[PDB]
Amino acid sequence: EAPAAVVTGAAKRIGRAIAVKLHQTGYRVVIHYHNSAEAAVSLADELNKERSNTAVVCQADLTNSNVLPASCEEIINSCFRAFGRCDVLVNNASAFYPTPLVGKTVETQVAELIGTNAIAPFLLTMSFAQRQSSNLSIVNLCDAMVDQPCMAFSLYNMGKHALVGLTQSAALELAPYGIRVNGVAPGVSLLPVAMGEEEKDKWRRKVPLGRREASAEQIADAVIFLVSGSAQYITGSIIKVDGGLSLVHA
Amino acid sequence: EAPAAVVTGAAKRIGRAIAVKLHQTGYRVVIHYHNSAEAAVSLADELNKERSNTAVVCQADLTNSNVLPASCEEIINSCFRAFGRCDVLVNNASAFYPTPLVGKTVETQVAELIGTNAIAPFLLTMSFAQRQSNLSIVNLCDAMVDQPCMAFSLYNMGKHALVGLTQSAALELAPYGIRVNGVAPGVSLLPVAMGEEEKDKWRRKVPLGRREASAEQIADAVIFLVSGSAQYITGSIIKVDGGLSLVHA
Amino acid sequence: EAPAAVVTGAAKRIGRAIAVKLHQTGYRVVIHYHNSAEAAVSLADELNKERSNTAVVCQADLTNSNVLPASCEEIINSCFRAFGRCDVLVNNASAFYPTPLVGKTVETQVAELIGTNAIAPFLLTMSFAQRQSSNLSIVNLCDAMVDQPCMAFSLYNMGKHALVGLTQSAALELAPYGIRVNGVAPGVSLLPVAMGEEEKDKWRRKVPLGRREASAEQIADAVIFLVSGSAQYITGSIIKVDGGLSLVHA
Amino acid sequence: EAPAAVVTGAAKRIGRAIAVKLHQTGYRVVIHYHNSAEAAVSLADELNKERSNTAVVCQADLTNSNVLPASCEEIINSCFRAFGRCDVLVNNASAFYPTPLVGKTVETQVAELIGTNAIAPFLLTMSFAQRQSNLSIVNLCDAMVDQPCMAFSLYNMGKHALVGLTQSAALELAPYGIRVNGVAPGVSLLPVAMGEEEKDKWRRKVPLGRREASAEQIADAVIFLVSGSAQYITGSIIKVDGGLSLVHA
Ligand SMILES: NC(=O)c1ccc[n+]([C@@H]2O[C@H](COP(=O)([O-])OP(=O)(O)OC[C@H]3O[C@@H](n4cnc5c(N)ncnc54)[C@H](OP(=O)(O)O)[C@@H]3O)[C@@H](O)[C@H]2O)c1
Ligand SMILES: NC(=O)c1ccc[n+]([C@@H]2O[C@H](COP(=O)([O-])OP(=O)(O)OC[C@H]3O[C@@H](n4cnc5c(N)ncnc54)[C@H](OP(=O)(O)O)[C@@H]3O)[C@@H](O)[C@H]2O)c1
Ligand SMILES: NC(=O)c1ccc[n+]([C@@H]2O[C@H](COP(=O)([O-])OP(=O)(O)OC[C@H]3O[C@@H](n4cnc5c(N)ncnc54)[C@H](OP(=O)(O)O)[C@@H]3O)[C@@H](O)[C@H]2O)c1
Ligand SMILES: NC(=O)c1ccc[n+]([C@@H]2O[C@H](COP(=O)([O-])OP(=O)(O)OC[C@H]3O[C@@H](n4cnc5c(N)ncnc54)[C@H](OP(=O)(O)O)[C@@H]3O)[C@@H](O)[C@H]2O)c1
Ligand SMILES: *C(=O)c1cccc(-c2[nH]c3nc(N)nc(N4CCCC4)c3c2C#N)c1
Ligand SMILES: *C(=O)c1cccc(-c2[nH]c3nc(N)nc(N4CCCC4)c3c2C#N)c1
Ligand SMILES: *C(=O)c1cccc(-c2[nH]c3nc(N)nc(N4CCCC4)c3c2C#N)c1
Ligand SMILES: *C(=O)c1cccc(-c2[nH]c3nc(N)nc(N4CCCC4)c3c2C#N)c1
Repeated sequence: EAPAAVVTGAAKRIGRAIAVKLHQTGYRVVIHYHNSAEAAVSLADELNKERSNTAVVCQADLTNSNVLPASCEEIINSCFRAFGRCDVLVNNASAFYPTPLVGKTVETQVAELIGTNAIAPFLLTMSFAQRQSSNLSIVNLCDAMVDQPCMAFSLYNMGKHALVGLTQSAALELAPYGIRVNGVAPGVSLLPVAMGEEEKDKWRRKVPLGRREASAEQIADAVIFLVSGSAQYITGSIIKVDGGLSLVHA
Repeated sequence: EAPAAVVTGAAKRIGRAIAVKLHQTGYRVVIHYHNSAEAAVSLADELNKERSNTAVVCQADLTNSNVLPASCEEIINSCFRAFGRCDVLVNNASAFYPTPLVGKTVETQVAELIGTNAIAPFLLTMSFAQRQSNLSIVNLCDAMVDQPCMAFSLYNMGKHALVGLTQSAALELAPYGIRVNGVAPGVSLLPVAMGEEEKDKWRRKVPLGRREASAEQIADAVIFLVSGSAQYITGSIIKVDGGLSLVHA
Repeated sequence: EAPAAVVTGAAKRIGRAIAVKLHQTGYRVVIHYHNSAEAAVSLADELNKERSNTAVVCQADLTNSNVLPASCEEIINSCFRAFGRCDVLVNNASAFYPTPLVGKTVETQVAELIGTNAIAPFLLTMSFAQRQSSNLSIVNLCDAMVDQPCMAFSLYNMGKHALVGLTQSAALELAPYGIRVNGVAPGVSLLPVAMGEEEKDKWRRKVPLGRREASAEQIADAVIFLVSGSAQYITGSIIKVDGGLSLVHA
Repeated sequence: EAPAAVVTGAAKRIGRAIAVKLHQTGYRVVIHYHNSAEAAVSLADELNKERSNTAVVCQADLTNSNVLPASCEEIINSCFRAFGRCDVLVNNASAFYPTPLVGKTVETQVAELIGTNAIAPFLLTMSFAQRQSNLSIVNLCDAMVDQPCMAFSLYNMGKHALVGLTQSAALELAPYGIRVNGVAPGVSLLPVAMGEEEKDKWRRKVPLGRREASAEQIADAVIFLVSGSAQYITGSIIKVDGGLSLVHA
C-alpha cells in the first residue's frame, strides 16, 4: 500500500513541487489549498492521470480563529478518508506581507500571519499525532533569514520563529511515538514572474552560490530527503537550502 | 522630569522586582496586572509612599482576542495619562502551563499562551512606537527555548516568536532611537508550593551555585539594558541562567 | 567518468561507513588513516575487489605542526595522483579526549585536538580549492552537542566550534568556484566496548528517538545526501543527525 | 584591598578603554601588550598618577607555540606578583587580517590567528583557574561570526572557538564560582587611519545611529559582566553591535 502525505498550500509554487516530488516518489497526496482552486484541481488531475486515485484536493482557510482546530483536524481527516492513512505532513502554507510597527486590520494581520505560519502547523501536528514498518514524519517550511529579517515583516518573522520552536518541541515530544519532525529553511526561492526584473536581480546578486534563487525542485529535494528512510535518525533538524544567502553580511 | 516605564505582569515575582528596581533608579512606573489586584495595589502604595505620584496600576487580560489591540493601546495610554511620557516598556506578563500534543479548549490555550508571550508584546510595541532621550523595550524571554520543557509546545512557540519580535523590532525601530532587547532567565523563584524533589531536581542542575535566580538578579539585567550603559545594544538577549542552558541531558 | 572523494579517518567506524557508501554510489576513494593501518589496507582491498583500482590509502598524522600544511597537500595530491580529480572532501578524523581546566603536555593536547578537528580541515580545504554538471563539495563532521558540551572537553569543543566557523567561511568564499561546504553533526553514535557502561547507558537513555545511538550508516546517509545532486543549492548548512538528543534539557 | 584585573592587548583601542574603566571602577590592572610598548607604559604611568601602585605592564606574544602555555601562566603570575590576587581576566588581544583559501607562511597565519583568538584565551583561563570574591572572565567575541568577512576564515574560526571556550569554561568553572562570559562587538572604533569611504561603508549599515561603537561602549558591557549586577550570568555573550548582525545582505 502506498503511503500518503498532506501538503499545505500545495496548488502552486514550492508546495506544488513538493507534492509532485512526493507523488513521483510513490506517495498519494492531499493537495490542500485556500484560494487557488483551479490550480489545485488541475494539479490533482495531472497526478491522477499518472496513477489512478492517488491525489485529492482539500480546501481550508488556515487563518487563526476559534474554528481553526476543527479545520486542521479535517485536513488530517481528509487524508485518512481518501487513503486510509497519513504518513507525512508538510506545513508549507504561509501568508506573507509587511506589517509595519509604525487595508487589513491588525487583528486580521495577526490571525493570518501567526495562524498560517505557526498555529495551524501546531494544530495540524496535534491532529496528525492524535489520529495515529511505518516512517511517520512532519516537515515544516521555515525561513533561512529568520535572524536577519526583512524590514517591517515582524509578524511574519514571529510566525516563522514560532515554527522553529514548534519543530523542536514537537520533535522532542513525538519522538516516543516514532514521529520525526524537521524543517526546511529556504532563502530566496522562485521569485514571482510578476515582480520587477530589476528587483529580482537585486536579490539574485546577493546569493553566493550561482547568484540565483532556488528552484522549487531544489526545496522539494530537501523535503524528500527528510521524509526518506535515509533520515530515520534525523529529528529536530532544520536544513537551510539558501545558496549561502544567510552567510552574507550587510 | 522623571522618565516613565510600563511593566506588564508586575504585581508579583520577577515583574514586581523589575518595577521596584526601575522605581529605585528614578522611574515612574505603570504596574500592569491581570488577576493580582491586591498585590498590584499594595505595590503602588509602597512605591508612592517612597515618592508620591510615581506609581499607578492598570488592569488588562493579555489573551489574544479581537479586543487585544485596544487593551494594549490603553496600557500605553495609561502611562501617558499619568506621567505625560513613556520611555520604557518591559514585556514580562506570561501564561505558562503544559499543552500536550496528544480543561481549557485548545483555542483558549492558543489565545492565552501566544497572546501573552508574543502578540501582546507586538501590540504593545506598536502602540509604544506609534506614540514616539533613552527609549527602550525589554522582553522577558527564556534561556531554555532550544531545549524546551516536554509538552510545553505553545509556551515555547510563544517564546520563540518573542525573540523574533525582539530582532524585528530592534531592526525597524532603530531609526527612532528605540532599542529593543531581551532578558532570558533559566529557573528563577521556584514557587514554595511546587514539589521539593521537583525543585531540587532543577536547582541541582544549575552549574553556578546549584540554585535558582532571585527576581532581583533578573531585574539587574533589565536595568542594565534600559540604562545609559547599554546605548549601543539593540537586538541582544542576555541569558541570566547560572549556566543551566549549557548543561546536556 | 567516475568522481573521486577523500575521506579522513576512514579506516574504522563512521569514516569507514562514509567511504563505503561513497564507493557504492560510484566514487573512487582515498582512505586516509593515522594508526589503523591494518583496517585501512583491508578496506581498500575489499573496495578494489569490488571495482578495480577505485581505492587508495594515504597515512598522515593530522596533529597541528609546521609540516601539517604539506601533509594535507599530499593527501589531496594523492587523490589527483590516483584518480586525476578530487570532487569531494570529507573531514571526519578527530581526536577526542578530556582536557580539564584544573600524561600528554597541554601543548600536545592543543596540537592534537585543534589540529585534527579544525586546522587540518582548513588546510585540506585550501589544498582542495587550490587544485580546482560538475558537483564539488566538502562535508565536515561537526558535533550536535557543541552548545551543551561534555564536562572537561574544552579543547575538543573549541575545535568543533572552529569547524562550524570554517564551514560557514569556506561556503561563503568557495561558492563562486562552485564548491559547496556543509556539515553533519552527530549526537551519539557507535559507542565502543571500551567506554564505561554507566556512561553509555546515560547517553543512550536520553536519546528521544528510540533511546539508542546512531549507526555509522545513519551518519553516512546524511553525508551522501549533502554530496548528491539533490543538495545542489545547499551550502553553509549543518544537518544534525542526533535522534533529538540536543533538544533534551538537563 | 582593591581587586585586580588582567587585560590582554590593553595598550590601545578597546583593551585600553576596558583597562581604564576597570581602573575607574576601583580595579588594579595588568596592561598586557605585545608590540605597543610605548603606549602601554604611557598608560600605566597615567593610571599610577591617578592612584599609585595600581597598574603594571606585562609583555607577551600570544602566537601559538609550545611555550604559549608558559607565557600565559606568566601573565597571570604577573598579576599575583604585582597585586597578590587576580579577580578578572579579560581576553581582548586578537590578530586580525585576511587568510584567503585560494609574506606570512600559512603556518604562521594559523599560529597567530588561532593562538591569539582562542588558544591563548584557553591557556590564560587554565592558569587563572589554577592560581585561585567576584571572579570572572570576559572574552571579546564577534557579533558577525555567523555572517563573516570574506577571506577571514582563520580569524572567524578563532572567534567561533572562543565562543566554545566561553561555554565549556562557564560549565566547568561554575563549581569554583568563576563566571565566564563574552562581549561581542559589531563594528567599533574603526581605525582613524583606514580609508574614509571604507569606514562610511560599514557605518552606513548600522541601524542604530549609522555609526560604529565607541571603545567606551564596548567597555560598559565588560564592566557590567564583571560587576555585582551580573552574579548569576555565566556562559552568556552580550552583542554590542547597534543591530548590525540583524541586517540582511
Ligand atoms: N519564496 C521564498 O522565497 C521563501 C523564502 C523563505 C521561506 N519560504 C517559505 O517556503 C514556503 C513556500 O513558499 P512559497 O513562496 O511557495 O509560498 P507562497 O506562494 O507565499 O504561499 C504558498 C501557499 O500558501 C497558502 N496560503 C496563504 N494564506 C493562506 C491561508 N490564509 N490559509 C491557507 N493557505 C494559505 C496559499 O494558498 P492558495 O494560493 O491556495 O490561496 C499559497 O499558495 C512558505 O512557508 C514560505 O514562508 C519561502
Ligand atoms: N520563573 C522562571 O523560572 C522563568 C524561566 C524562564 C522565563 N521566564 C519568564 O520571565 C518572566 C517572568 O517570570 P515569572 O515566573 O515571574 O512569571 P509568572 O509569575 O508566571 O507570570 C507573570 C505574570 O504574568 C501575568 N499574566 C499571566 N497571564 C496573563 C494574562 N492572560 N493576561 C495578562 N497578564 C497575565 C500574571 O499577572 P497576575 O498575577 O496579575 O494575574 C503573572 O503575575 C515571564 O515572561 C516568564 O516566561 C521565567
Ligand atoms: N561518535 C560519536 O558519537 C560522535 C559524536 C559527535 C561527533 N562525532 C564526530 O563524527 C566524526 C566520526 O566519529 P567517530 O566516533 O567515528 O570518530 P573516532 O573514531 O573518534 O575517530 C575517527 C578517526 O580519527 C582519526 N584520528 C584521530 N586522531 C588523529 C590524528 N592525529 N591524525 C589523523 N587522524 C586521526 C583516527 O584514525 P586512526 O584510527 O587511523 O588512527 C580515527 O579512526 C568525528 O569527527 C567525531 O568528532 C562523533
Ligand atoms: N574593532 C572592531 O570593530 C571589533 C569587531 C569585532 C570584534 N572585536 C574584538 O574586540 C577585541 C578588541 O578589538 P580591537 O579592534 O581593539 O583590537 P585590535 O586593535 O585588532 O587588537 C588589540 C590588541 O591585540 C594585540 N595582539 C595582536 N596580536 C598579538 C599577538 N600575536 N600576541 C599578543 N597580542 C597581540 C595587539 O597588541 P599590541 O598593539 O601591543 O601589539 C593589539 O593592540 C578583539 O578581540 C576583537 O577581535 C573588535
Ligand atoms: C524576509 O525575511 C524574507 C527573505 C527572503 C524570502 C522571504 C519570503 N518568505 C516568503 N514566504 C511566503 N509564504 N511567500 C513568499 N513569496 C515571495 C513572493 C510571493 C511569495 C516569501 C518570501 C520571499 N521573497 C522573506
Ligand atoms: C521549559 O521550557 C522551562 C524551563 C525553565 C523555566 C521555565 C519557565 N517559564 C516560566 N514562564 C512563566 N510565565 N512562569 C514561570 N513560573 C514557574 C513558577 C510559576 C511561574 C516559568 C518557568 C519555570 N520554572 C520553563
Ligand atoms: C561532548 O561534548 C560530546 C557529546 C556527545 C558525543 C561526543 C563525541 N564526540 C566524539 N568525537 C570523536 N572523534 N570520537 C568520539 N568517540 C566516542 C567513542 C570513541 C570515539 C566522540 C564522542 C562520543 N561519545 C561528545
Ligand atoms: C568580519 O567578520 C568582521 C566584521 C566586523 C568587525 C570585525 C573586526 N574584528 C576585528 N578584530 C580585531 N582583533 N581587530 C579589528 N580591527 C583592527 C583594525 C581595525 C579593525 C577587527 C574588526 C573590524 N573592523 C570583523
